[PDB]
Amino acid sequence: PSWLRISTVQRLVRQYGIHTICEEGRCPNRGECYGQKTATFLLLGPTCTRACAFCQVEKGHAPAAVDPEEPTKIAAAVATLGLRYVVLTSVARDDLPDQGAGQFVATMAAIRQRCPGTEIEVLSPDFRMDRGRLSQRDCIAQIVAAQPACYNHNLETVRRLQGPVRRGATYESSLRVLATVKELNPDIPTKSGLMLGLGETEAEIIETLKDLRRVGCDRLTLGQYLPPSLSHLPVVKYWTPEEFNTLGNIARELGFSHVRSGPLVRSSYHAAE
Ligand SMILES: CSC[C@H]1O[C@@H](n2cnc3c(N)ncnc32)[C@H](O)[C@@H]1O
Ligand code: SF4
Ligand code: SF4
Repeated sequence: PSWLRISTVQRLVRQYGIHTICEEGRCPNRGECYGQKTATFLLLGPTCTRACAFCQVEKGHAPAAVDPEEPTKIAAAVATLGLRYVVLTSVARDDLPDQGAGQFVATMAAIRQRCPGTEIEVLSPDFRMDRGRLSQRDCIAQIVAAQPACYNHNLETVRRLQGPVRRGATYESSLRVLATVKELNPDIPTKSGLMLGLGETEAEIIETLKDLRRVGCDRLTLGQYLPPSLSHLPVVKYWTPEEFNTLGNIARELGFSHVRSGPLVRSSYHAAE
């Protein structure tokens, strides 16, 4: 498809022994982003045990050990890069009693102590593997209590494609994450993104936007699914820039703000707005 086509961050992240979901998945947007003094740090990895077929994070049989210095190392990187807006995400940690929620909270505290004024957005997993543990709701509540600038949780695809696309997450559980944020503190903006091109139809995309608005999702991103080289999950369709633009407008008309819609968009792209 024709329309689909420096190292100072790269140096520091490599130097502090930390990880960005960014400089891992070779994100077409860095430098626009880097240029804007943002980046997305990946906590609790670098490997994930879940099986999402679209995701380029290295898979592993065992969870990586939790680094108690990861929060402070991220804060140091933020301070040294002079980042103004930071996104924190993580791999799913179904093995941990709090499913990793504490690591977000610690990292946010470390950043605020060292870099006052830097705004922090969270892209969380679903925390749904709750059985006999701290509840999904309380994992979310721990993070919401730290007052992120935005709480992002991606629905990724429409209802029909949840199984093959995100074997291990669900439509309802991910909707619930977004609903829960607004129940706990309606003043925290919420965000969700979808990847297009996996076989979903425009009718289904609209239904999914309506479902997001029903749980009060303030912000939307739409981008194109790009299959990882050895992924068994095929791309079905390349959505055109015009199609993304008309969907972007539809989203705005349904009440989303900070809408970002385009082939190379990801939920962290231009998050600072
Ligand atoms: C912003 S970094 C994480 C998000 O980027 C998006 N993303 C991950 N992998 C891909 C991919 N192969 N193609 C398009 N978007 C992706 C997914 O929505 C994910 O939650
Ligand atoms: S859980 Fe999040 S990090 Fe792990 S595979 Fe799925 S998308 Fe990647
Ligand atoms: S889009 Fe998100 S993930 Fe890609 S570069 Fe910008 S911050 Fe990193």
